[PDB]
Amino acid sequence: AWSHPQFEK
Amino acid sequence: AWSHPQFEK
Amino acid sequence: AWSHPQFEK
Amino acid sequence: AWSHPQFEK
Amino acid sequence: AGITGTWYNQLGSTFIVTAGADGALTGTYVTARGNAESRYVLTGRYDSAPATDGSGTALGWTVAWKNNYRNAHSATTWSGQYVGGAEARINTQWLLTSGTTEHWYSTLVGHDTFTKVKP
Amino acid sequence: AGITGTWYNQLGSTFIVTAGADGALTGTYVTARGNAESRYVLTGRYDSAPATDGSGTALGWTVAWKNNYRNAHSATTWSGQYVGGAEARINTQWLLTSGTTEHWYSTLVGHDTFTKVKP
Amino acid sequence: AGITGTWYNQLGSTFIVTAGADGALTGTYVTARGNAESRYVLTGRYDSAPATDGSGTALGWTVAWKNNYRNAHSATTWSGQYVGGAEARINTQWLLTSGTTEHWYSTLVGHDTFTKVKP
Amino acid sequence: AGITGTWYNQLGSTFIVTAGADGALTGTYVTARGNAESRYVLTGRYDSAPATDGSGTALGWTVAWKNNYRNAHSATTWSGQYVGGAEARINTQWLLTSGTTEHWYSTLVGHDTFTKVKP
Repeated sequence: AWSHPQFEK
Repeated sequence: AWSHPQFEK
Repeated sequence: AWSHPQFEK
Repeated sequence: AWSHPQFEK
Repeated sequence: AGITGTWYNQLGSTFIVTAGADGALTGTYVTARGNAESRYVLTGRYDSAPATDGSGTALGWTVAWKNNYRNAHSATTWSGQYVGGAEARINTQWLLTSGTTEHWYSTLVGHDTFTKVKP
Repeated sequence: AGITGTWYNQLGSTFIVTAGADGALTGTYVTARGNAESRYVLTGRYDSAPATDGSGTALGWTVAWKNNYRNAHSATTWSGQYVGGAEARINTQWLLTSGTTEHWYSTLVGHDTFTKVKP
Repeated sequence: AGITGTWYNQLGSTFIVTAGADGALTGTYVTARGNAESRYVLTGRYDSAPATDGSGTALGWTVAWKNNYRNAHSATTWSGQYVGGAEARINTQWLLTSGTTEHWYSTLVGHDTFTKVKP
Repeated sequence: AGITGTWYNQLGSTFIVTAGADGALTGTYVTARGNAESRYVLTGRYDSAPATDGSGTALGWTVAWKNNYRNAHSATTWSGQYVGGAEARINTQWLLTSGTTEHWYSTLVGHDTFTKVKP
């Protein structure tokens, strides 16, 4: 999930 | 919450 | 739950 | 998480 | 999509949903008493192009617990996955937040499994 | 209602919502990269007649993570409470479900605090 | 208490617990592969004087997913309620947190129903 | 491990924990009133060999809300991650289950951030 849109930097 | 609509019998 | 120990002020 | 021990088959 | 239509949880509630071509979900949630005062608006979204290889189709919806009869000053969201086939199901987890009480102890969590046939 | 407008989480995401007189929420969620491919439809509901004595206004919304650029085969629901005043906030808990993986290990849970000013 | 003994979830996992007079839970959780490398320490607490009128007995426990064979750098907590009778069950919700990834997207949520007989 | 010692949430609660070499957590949780009747046993587990590259150390614990003064017929589990450094924190999500009410609406969810200094 680190690459999911919700968490994107 | 026992009387909340979501859980009503 | 407002009166539960976990949340007491 | 599909390979995590909790969910292993 | 396989989502449009009527679905039943294991507690006697119903919802009726239309899945739009664009990803929209619109419908009515009906609590287990099944009368006029038990009907509430629902709205949400779903993945309108799910993976063909994957297990299911992601979706979510909200009901605010106010209708023209009553107001429970709260809202529930269901987040989950539709799985098709002969025993189609929508597997969900839900969050019920009360508006009236302080936010940090305001939210119940649970789960619902919806089927096309009643329990 | 105090809800209509733009809100920022503590991670750099934005959403922009209109609260309808009827209880409808409609808008756009924009992830922290802030470009076209970062914009997603949101829809939800809120309590359009909250208790005058209570702490806040219950609401929820869904984003399905598909737009015309990309598809993460998943959906997030936020369930929470708007609190007005000089430091208005929307306090939420969220559930992110993936459509692709088996349902029992498919759902992340978290929280977001939205403010009217950026972090 | 009715809690001491062996319990099975609906996925093939087992745990074995002793409920102490003081409120302590101690035992072993065994994932569905059922071998040595599938056994993990569990510890928790329960209500050792539940309401006689109420539905069940509150309890919770933790497994950190490290044993002498492997380490998944994570921990799961189950929070729930034991219900006795002819079809005894422990109804739970769980949170699985990974230690390795950033905290805000680190936690899965789910549910398990434990019975005295296997699925 | 960096975990052993006293930690404070943002609401005025405290806990005091010892992290054993084996993965055990043992201690006392003290609610914000801070008196004798506010002290409860806690037990849990943590990853005693976390990834050196990763963000933190996975852990979880349980409090059953009974002590020799009172009984709230319930249990809370916290699942989370310790992060060290100059501003050490334990980031958690929690599940509070009541034993007395029917299981499907029995569980509150929330979050706590614990620090080494008081709020």
